[PDB]
Amino acid sequence: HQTHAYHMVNPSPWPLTGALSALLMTSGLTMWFHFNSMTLLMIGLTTNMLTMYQWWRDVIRESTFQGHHTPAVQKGLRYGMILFIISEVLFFTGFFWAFYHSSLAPTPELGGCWPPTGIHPLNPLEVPLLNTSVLLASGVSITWAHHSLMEGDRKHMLQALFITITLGVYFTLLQASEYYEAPFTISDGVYGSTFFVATGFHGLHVIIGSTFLIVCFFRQLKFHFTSNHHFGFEAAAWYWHFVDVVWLFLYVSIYWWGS
Amino acid sequence: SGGGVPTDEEQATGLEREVMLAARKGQDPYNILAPKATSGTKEDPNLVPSITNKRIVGCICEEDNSTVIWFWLHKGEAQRCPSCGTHYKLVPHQLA
Amino acid sequence: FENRVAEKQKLFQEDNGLPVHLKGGATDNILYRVTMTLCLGGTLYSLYCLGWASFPHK
Amino acid sequence: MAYPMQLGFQDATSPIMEELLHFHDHTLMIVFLISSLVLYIISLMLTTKLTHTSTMDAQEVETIWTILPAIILILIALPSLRILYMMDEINNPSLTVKTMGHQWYWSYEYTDYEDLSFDSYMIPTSELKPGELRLLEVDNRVVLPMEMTIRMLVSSEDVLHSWAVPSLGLKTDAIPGRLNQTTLMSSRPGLYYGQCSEICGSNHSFMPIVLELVPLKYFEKWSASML
Amino acid sequence: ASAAKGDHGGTGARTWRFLTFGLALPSVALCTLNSWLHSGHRERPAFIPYHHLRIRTKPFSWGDGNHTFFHNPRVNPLPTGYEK
Amino acid sequence: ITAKPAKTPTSPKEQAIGLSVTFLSFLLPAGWVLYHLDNYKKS
Amino acid sequence: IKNYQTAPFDSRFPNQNQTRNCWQNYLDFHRCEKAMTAKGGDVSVCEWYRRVYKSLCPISWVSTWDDRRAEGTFPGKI
Amino acid sequence: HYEEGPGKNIPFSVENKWRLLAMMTLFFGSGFAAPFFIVRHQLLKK
Amino acid sequence: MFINRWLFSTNHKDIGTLYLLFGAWAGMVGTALSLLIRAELGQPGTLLGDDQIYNVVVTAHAFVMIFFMVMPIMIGGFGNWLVPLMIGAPDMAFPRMNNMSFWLLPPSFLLLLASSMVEAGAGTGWTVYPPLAGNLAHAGASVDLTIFSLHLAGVSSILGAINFITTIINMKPPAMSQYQTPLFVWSVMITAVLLLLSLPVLAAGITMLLTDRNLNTTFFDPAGGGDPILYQHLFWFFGHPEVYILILPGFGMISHIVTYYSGKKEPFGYMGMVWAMMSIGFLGFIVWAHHMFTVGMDVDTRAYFTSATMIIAIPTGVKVFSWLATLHGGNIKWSPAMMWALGFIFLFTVGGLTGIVLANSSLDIVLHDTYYVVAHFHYVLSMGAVFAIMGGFVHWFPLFSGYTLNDTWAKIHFAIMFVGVNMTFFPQHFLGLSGMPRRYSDYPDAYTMWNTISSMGSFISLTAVMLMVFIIWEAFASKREVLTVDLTTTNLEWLNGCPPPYHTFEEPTYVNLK
Ligand SMILES: CCCCCCCCCCCCCCCCCC(=O)OCC(COC(=O)CCCCCCCCCCCCCCCCC)OC(=O)CCCCCCCCCCCCCCCCC
Ligand code: HEA
Ligand code: HEA
Ligand SMILES: CCCCC/C=C\C/C=C\C/C=C\C/C=C\CCCC(=O)O[C@H](COC(=O)CCCCCCCCCCCCCCCCC)COP(=O)(O)OCCN
Ligand SMILES: CCCCC/C=C\C/C=C\C/C=C\C/C=C\CCCC(=O)O[C@H](COC(=O)CCCCCCCCCCCCCCCCC)COP(=O)(O)OCCN
Ligand SMILES: CCCCCC/C=C\CCCCCCCCCC(=O)O[C@H](COC(=O)CCCCCCCCCCCCCCC)COP(=O)(O)OC[C@@H](O)CO
Ligand SMILES: CCCCCC/C=C\CCCCCCCCCC(=O)O[C@H](COC(=O)CCCCCCCCCCCCCCC)COP(=O)(O)OC[C@@H](O)CO
Ligand SMILES: CCCCCC/C=C\CCCCCCCCCC(=O)O[C@H](COC(=O)CCCCCCCCCCCCCCC)COP(=O)(O)OC[C@@H](O)CO
Ligand SMILES: CCCCCCCCCCO[C@@H]1O[C@H](CO)[C@@H](O[C@H]2O[C@H](CO)[C@@H](O)[C@H](O)[C@H]2O)[C@H](O)[C@H]1O
Ligand SMILES: CCCCCCCCCCO[C@@H]1O[C@H](CO)[C@@H](O[C@H]2O[C@H](CO)[C@@H](O)[C@H](O)[C@H]2O)[C@H](O)[C@H]1O
Ligand SMILES: C[C@H](CCC(=O)O)[C@H]1CC[C@H]2[C@@H]3[C@H](O)C[C@@H]4C[C@H](O)CC[C@]4(C)[C@H]3C[C@H](O)[C@]12C
Ligand SMILES: C[C@H](CCC(=O)O)[C@H]1CC[C@H]2[C@@H]3[C@H](O)C[C@@H]4C[C@H](O)CC[C@]4(C)[C@H]3C[C@H](O)[C@]12C
Ligand SMILES: C[C@H](CCC(=O)O)[C@H]1CC[C@H]2[C@@H]3[C@H](O)C[C@@H]4C[C@H](O)CC[C@]4(C)[C@H]3C[C@H](O)[C@]12C
Ligand SMILES: C[C@H](CCC(=O)O)[C@H]1CC[C@H]2[C@@H]3[C@H](O)C[C@@H]4C[C@H](O)CC[C@]4(C)[C@H]3C[C@H](O)[C@]12C
Ligand code: CUA
Ligand SMILES: [Cu+2]
Ligand SMILES: [Mg+2]
Ligand code: NA
Ligand SMILES: [O-]
Ligand SMILES: [O]
Ligand SMILES: [Zn+2]
Repeated sequence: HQTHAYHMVNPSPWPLTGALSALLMTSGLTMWFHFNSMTLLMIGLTTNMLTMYQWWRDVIRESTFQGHHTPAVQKGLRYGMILFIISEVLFFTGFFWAFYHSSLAPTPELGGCWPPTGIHPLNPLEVPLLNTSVLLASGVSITWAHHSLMEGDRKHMLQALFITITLGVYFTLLQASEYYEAPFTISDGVYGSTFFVATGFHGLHVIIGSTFLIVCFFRQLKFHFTSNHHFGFEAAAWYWHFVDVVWLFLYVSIYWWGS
Repeated sequence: SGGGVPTDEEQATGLEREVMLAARKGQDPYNILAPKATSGTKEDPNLVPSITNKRIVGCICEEDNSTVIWFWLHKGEAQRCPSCGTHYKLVPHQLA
Repeated sequence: FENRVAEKQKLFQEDNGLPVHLKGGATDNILYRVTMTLCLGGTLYSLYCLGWASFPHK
Repeated sequence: MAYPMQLGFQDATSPIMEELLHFHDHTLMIVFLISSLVLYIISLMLTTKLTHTSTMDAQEVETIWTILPAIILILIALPSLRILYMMDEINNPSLTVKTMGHQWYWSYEYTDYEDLSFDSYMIPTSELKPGELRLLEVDNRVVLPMEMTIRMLVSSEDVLHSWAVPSLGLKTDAIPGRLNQTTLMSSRPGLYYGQCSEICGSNHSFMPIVLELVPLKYFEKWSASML
Repeated sequence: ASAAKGDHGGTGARTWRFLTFGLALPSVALCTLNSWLHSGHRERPAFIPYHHLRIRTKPFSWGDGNHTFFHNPRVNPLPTGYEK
Repeated sequence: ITAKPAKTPTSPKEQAIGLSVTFLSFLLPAGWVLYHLDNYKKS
Repeated sequence: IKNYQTAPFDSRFPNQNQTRNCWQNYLDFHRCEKAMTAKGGDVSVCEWYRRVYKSLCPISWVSTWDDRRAEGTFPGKI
Repeated sequence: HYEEGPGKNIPFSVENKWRLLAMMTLFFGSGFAAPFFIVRHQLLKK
Repeated sequence: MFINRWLFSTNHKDIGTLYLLFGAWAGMVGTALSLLIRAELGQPGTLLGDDQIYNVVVTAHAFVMIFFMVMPIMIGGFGNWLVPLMIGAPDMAFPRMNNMSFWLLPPSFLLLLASSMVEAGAGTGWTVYPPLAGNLAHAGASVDLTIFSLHLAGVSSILGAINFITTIINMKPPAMSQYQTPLFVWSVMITAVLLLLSLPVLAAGITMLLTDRNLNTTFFDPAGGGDPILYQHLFWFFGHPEVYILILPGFGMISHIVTYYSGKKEPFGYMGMVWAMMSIGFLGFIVWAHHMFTVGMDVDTRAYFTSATMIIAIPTGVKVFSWLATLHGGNIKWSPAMMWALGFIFLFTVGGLTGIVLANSSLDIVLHDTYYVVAHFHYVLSMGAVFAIMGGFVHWFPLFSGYTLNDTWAKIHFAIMFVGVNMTFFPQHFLGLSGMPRRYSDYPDAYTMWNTISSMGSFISLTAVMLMVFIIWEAFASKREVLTVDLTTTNLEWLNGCPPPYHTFEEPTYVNLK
């Protein structure tokens, strides 16, 4: 019998099926980009979701139902999640670097100016400003959600969390809308490239964060979270603030200054 | 304010519950805390709980030493650190 | 909704020597064998596609 | 050029490459000082039966072997940086030539007065005339006046290349959409060989550079003969 | 700064709900007002066939290979100018 | 470090066999490919 | 104001990257040539810019920038 | 429970030294051979 | 059982064992690619064909040796095996995620191998610079397969890094401070921090390269207002930290080996060795443009990057002197491992000193993209990283296996390899000053002699690689079981026997707070 507080995890097939699903998604993109075919990509996407679903299912089984998340285990998960966010900060930094590289030194081929000749930028005081207010508002509502949980208030937690998710979804539809209305494309040179790749990665992150809050919502409905033990929700909240802060830097850098 | 959110007291299970109960009775069966040292003499040895006949002891002989001295402590007479000579005695078991 | 968390604690702490990914019954086993089948199938398929692309076609 | 069993740099053809030779000698002297000192001290530590396996106290000797190295790096940095800023110095050149890298050959443009330009390809090994150097000879050499400051501008029209002439102490990368400047000053006439110094596809090994440095008068008539 | 508001008496759930409904969502409401009140089909920009735009080094691996993924014909010309 | 004697000792003759098989497993395939290089190029 | 051998040192462009030096003098020429035709004047005031741009700019760049002016796709403000 | 001790904490058997020689041969051998076959394959297309 | 044990592992020792097997195999692939390089250059003329198939081989050689041999053995292998045993931890913080780190690598390798099978392969160099790496000069799937291989390996190492940092911070004995962990553990925690901050910038860069090749972005295409130089910044911002990543776990192993075979209880100047590794980690993030001294940057930038690059010698120097001070008054055991460690100390110093020559932007003009640079980095990699790996491997093989190597054979192996790697790389300094470029399938006639000696050196190294496979076989065929280990009071990893049981520290260590 063990006299430490750490979790010895049952042998699991999900690491292997995640690794193999990574192969199927990267093969699949290669088959898509070059041999115009999506089959392999479709299978890899499917095995990826089935893996994410069963892996995180077991984590809930291990924590809520089997009680393996001692305070020691919980300290580890906090560190793991801060470290993952930090790695995502450095990822976005490459896209900010690329943008600042191009915009502070516009080449002759653009007309030696920013924005480039021929580019009609969005107004930052229109939908960009609305997007900004939707996300900042959602940071207030998720904070209310957190304090409600800590004070033991099920109804207000769910209400605040619901508002948070609605605002996340609103931001996504407004951004889809802006993408479609926009008079430049990803192919409109380095302005289009920096714009759609930076904002598009961020948008993907809004969707991942929204999904995570929705998982949190259904878990709260089923009384998984105690007033003291709810790390799944803390992680979702930290991730959401990250998505918020990244939007502010995008708004200031790309929408306001680089227009 | 409504309620509806369970407490740890109500809903904590397995080892989380065990660690939580044991904590309230000022006890540390899962070695979450640093044990406090005695004078470590023959008559006042460091008492080393173990659920078996032997347990690895690490002795930080002087504060701020960067090197821990490692040895197996067995059931029986008090043993000494090979380096500073402080005394350790294996006491029992039970824990869980 | 109702707090059935205690029901699930009982079920997932049963001492039946099943690993956590199989411990919720027949469905766990179905979902597992489907996942593992799509993975092994998709892998054989990707090696075949790789073989096909290693040779030119006129 | 390089000759068989060469150990060190090609003999200098410019003041800069001369100044680099002397700096390398300085640096290498120190490299020998340090590598030999470490080898001696190793054999020192391994050649005695005498032991002392108890704790040793660190903060006295830790001082020596932080501070000495620092002074040595200043002794290298000073000359290094003098030379660096001297290679960028305000030039006042008499001629501006452009080289444009391509897969796999160099083109050269002298466009101060006339639109003179030409392609420069490696002589194949099968077409070499006795005494001509495998992989080094071009069909159309880069003729330039000796003892004159020249502005060389380097770009490419496809992938990266790099325009190098070791003898004159020159390497400037050829990047499409960019104009990189270096300055060229031969102290002597002759032929001076370089090779493409950036991986650029199938024939990266087979697109070399030959300078022909001659007096201004001969340069003038060559230019005219070449339109 | 300290914003300009007032509170800091206690940062508990009531205070954060007060900010959600009293400030956060009202801001969303104003910015939604200002937005759907400044946009109504923006006069489509003239097509000059600039070479640093409508880049096509390789066909897209969807459609006819010449259309971006959120192609809007009202505002996005192909390299050969606008369609219908 | 101290050890028991070999439980299944490896005689000189047995090492000679094992070293030979080890070397030939590296050299024979490489050698085949390298030996036939020109038959490939003439294509 | 001549005896031109080649484009002199320009303190605006003191570093190894000379791309902008080629570009500025090419705009500077075609801007001057435009203003001296639009105000009926002497086009050869613009002559220095032409000498410096012809000296520094690759032929292929000048070719391309010229065809684009003709075509009305030139991105620089003239 | 999994088996403990020398020759037991490895995914390959060391029970018979000649069967082991045969495995190690295919293993290290397949790895060293691969680049030579890749180079042969590139020469036989182009 | 096999499947549960070996495909579904949550055990740090078994995952460690998977990493060592993968690394060893990859190492065979890399050795063969390195003989093809030297076969081509062993006499004047053409062996294979154009620089394209040559540079496919040269590119694969670097990717295999760096991502599939050195990083899996040192971080995945030694790191998973030893870090828990040295801090008295029952396993890693995230043992299931730890398994995925391992299983991402064979797919990663399959994609890189696939890249050399399809089309003309990726003859880009391991830097994969556009435009040569772009969709004209490298049309088709080879470069895309290479980008995707690098993605899977970057994810593997990022997940591994989060695991190691969390384990070393969160899972020590409660009384144990960070300043009471052994130097190997320090070395892995700092490597993990560099991986976490460096690899995501690579991922961004090669993603932007993927979109330029397939979604008509122009990040790096001047046609669209892009800049090939931007790719170089992003790549080297990762690329220089990557070489410190490759050597830090080796610095750690060397500290342990030199301490052990001197019969010292601890290395000289422990806190100075921690200070030096943190200083090397930090300085290695602010020097990247010393890889870009010929691209046309401002002289004042070139002066900064020269000066900043040189300061790294100071902390590195503290480590070298501390190793020699640990030897001082030692009861020296002339073990195979000790020979590896001394070879490291001298040969890494030479490679570091040629690194300092290259730090000079003025001199780097003439030495850039020549064999001088190749000689520098093979001194620190073939005779630094690889020497630390061999030293660690023969030291700790009995811990992993329960069996001993034949020491006489191990010494014969070191002697052969020492001659081979020095005969291969020493002459390359001459080739470089004399101006022989990198990435050339063939060279002017004057360069013949040094290329012939170098190529001959590489065949001696092959004989050593072959002898090692035999040496490992002999140990498992003979079955000399370990009885007794010296100096276990200061080497916790040995204290559970050889090999340690599946579960170690089910009952944690006892350590008093005093
Ligand atoms: C030690 C290494 C590993 C041991 C294993 C064996 C292999 C290792 C070799 C190891 C034997 C070392 C021999 C020293 C090379 C002498 C060349 C020289 O004077 O170099 C001068 C220059 C420039 O040359 C010139 O511009 C003027 C040269 C004049 C030439 C005219 C006549 C030509 C004479 C014929 C020479 C034939 C070539 C023979 C050259 C040999 C070919 C293989 O070349 C260079 O920069 C090359 C320098 C490369 C930088 C590497 C750092 C080396 C330091 C560490 C070594 C340990 C030393 C510690 C203190 C000393 C104790 C060792
Ligand atoms: C483990 C791998 C490794 C390590 C540890 C290093 C260490 C160093 N490297 Fe190296 N390097 C590479 C791997 C490595 N490098 C690789 C792979 C490339 C090629 C990239 C490519 O493919 O293009 C490269 C390229 C490279 C370049 C680019 C050259 C060019 O492309 O033109 C430069 C320039 O500064 C450089 C410098 C240094 C410096 C200053 C150190 C320092 O860290 C060395 C410090 C050590 C010492 C100095 C010795 C110990 C110190 C003392 C004994 C103290 C006393 C000494 C003095 C006072 C001087 N390296
Ligand atoms: C760690 C990295 C690493 C290692 C070890 C090596 C090892 C070798 N390398 Fe390589 N090399 C590179 C990384 C490495 N190299 C890189 C990054 C480049 C630049 C690529 C580019 O320009 O794009 C390069 C370039 C390069 C060139 C220049 C190519 C050119 O410019 O055309 C040459 C030419 O000789 C060369 C040769 C060799 C040789 C003969 C060895 C021999 O020493 C090999 C001997 C074999 C070993 C050292 C392996 C032994 C160890 C094992 C098999 C592990 C076993 C482990 C266990 C059992 C646990 N290398
Ligand atoms: C271009 C311009 C350039 C200018 C550049 C100049 C400066 C940059 C700006 C800022 C940085 C300046 C200095 C930073 C240095 C140190 C600050 C030290 C503060 C500190 O450390 O204080 C601690 C933290 O303070 C805390 O968070 C704060 C606690 C606040 C309590 C009192 C606040 C009362 C103010 C009014 C309340 C407003 C209501 C807010 C709610 C509505 C929202 C609008 C004290 O914590 P404690 O005792 O545990 O409290 C517990 C009680 N609950
Ligand atoms: C609400 C916003 C969020 C949208 C999400 C839903 C569906 C879109 C699909 C994929 C988006 C996901 C990832 C982001 C990647 C690339 C940037 C794409 C951003 C985007 O969506 O931008 C669009 C371009 O999409 C295009 O063409 C490209 C279409 C997509 C092609 C698939 C790209 C896949 C390759 C990405 C590489 C993955 C590697 C990641 C590394 C992992 C970590 C190591 C813009 O539309 P447009 O018509 O050009 O201009 C508008 C004209 N009015
Ligand atoms: C981060 C917090 C600390 C503060 C950081 C401050 C340091 C650097 C950032 C600010 C520097 C901008 C200064 C701009 C002034 C000059 C404008 C300019 O133009 O610089 C340009 C480069 O800027 C560029 O992209 C710059 C792109 C940025 C590259 C640096 C990458 C660092 C990333 C790591 C940070 C991680 C921390 C995360 C923070 C939340 C290009 O150079 P030029 O030489 O002009 O090219 C033309 C030549 O022909 C002229 O000779
Ligand atoms: C076309 C669209 C494609 C999109 C594909 C991706 C889609 C969706 C991904 C959504 C993310 C969902 C993650 C949910 C994880 C649920 C498991 C969980 O949350 O587990 C919790 C622990 O957290 C833990 O392990 C921590 C779990 C951390 C997970 C966070 C990671 C987010 C990962 C995103 C990665 C992508 C990044 C972008 C790269 C391109 C359990 O502990 P507690 O909550 O304290 O409970 C215990 C109490 O009951 C006790 O009484
Ligand atoms: C097409 C382009 C290629 C794409 C390649 C994609 C690669 C792989 C896809 C398959 C991965 C999805 C499957 C889910 C992974 C779950 C990770 C996780 O959730 O791991 C958790 C810990 O990490 C933590 O907290 C925090 C860490 C959360 C990590 C997020 C996991 C997703 C991996 C994405 C990494 C992206 C990196 C971003 C920078 C590029 C749990 O630890 P375990 O060891 O499980 O158990 C511990 C037990 O005590 C719990 O009861
Ligand atoms: C790190 C995570 C990476 C995730 C990568 C996600 C994979 C990319 C998703 C691609 O999604 C598909 O894109 C196709 C684009 O090919 C769409 O159909 C396309 O196919 C038809 C013909 O090919 C056209 O007529 C349609 O207009 C066109 O939208 C298709 O509906 C859509 O599902
Ligand atoms: C860098 C790694 C390379 C290391 C050097 C390898 C040394 C060569 C040892 C093994 O090579 C064998 O040599 C034979 C040549 O002697 C080849 O047979 C070939 O040559 C014979 C005629 O000379 C014929 O009898 C055979 O049938 C014909 O296939 C055979 O295929 C090859 O395996
Ligand atoms: C069902 C549950 C009551 C507590 C319980 O389940 O026992 C209540 C409390 C909070 C409710 C939700 C929140 O009030 C947020 C939403 C409020 C809107 O009126 C729409 C429904 C809405 C999405 C609600 C759905 C559902 O009625 C919830 C989830
Ligand atoms: C446990 C083992 C996994 C084997 C592995 O990981 O290599 C099992 C799990 C599910 C099994 C698969 C499915 O249950 C059923 C499939 C149909 C046939 O029974 C054989 C192939 C088939 C595709 C199976 C192969 C293999 O027996 C699998 C993959
Ligand atoms: C004070 C600190 C740690 C002390 C401890 O708590 O053990 C020590 C560890 C290593 C020391 C440093 C290293 O010994 C290297 C340098 C040595 C010089 O003699 C002084 C500065 C120098 C930079 C030292 C300053 C300071 O004494 C450090 C940083
Ligand atoms: C290399 C990088 C630009 C990257 C890019 O062009 O995209 C630039 C951006 C900021 C620059 C630095 C800052 O301008 C501050 C310093 C200015 C000094 O004149 C040179 C060193 C100095 C430390 C610079 C070095 C280098 O040129 C940096 C780091
Ligand atoms: Cu041009 Cu190499
Ligand atoms: Cu570097
Ligand atoms: Mg280069
Ligand atoms: Na050759
Ligand atoms: O480097
Ligand atoms: O380096
Ligand atoms: Zn003691």
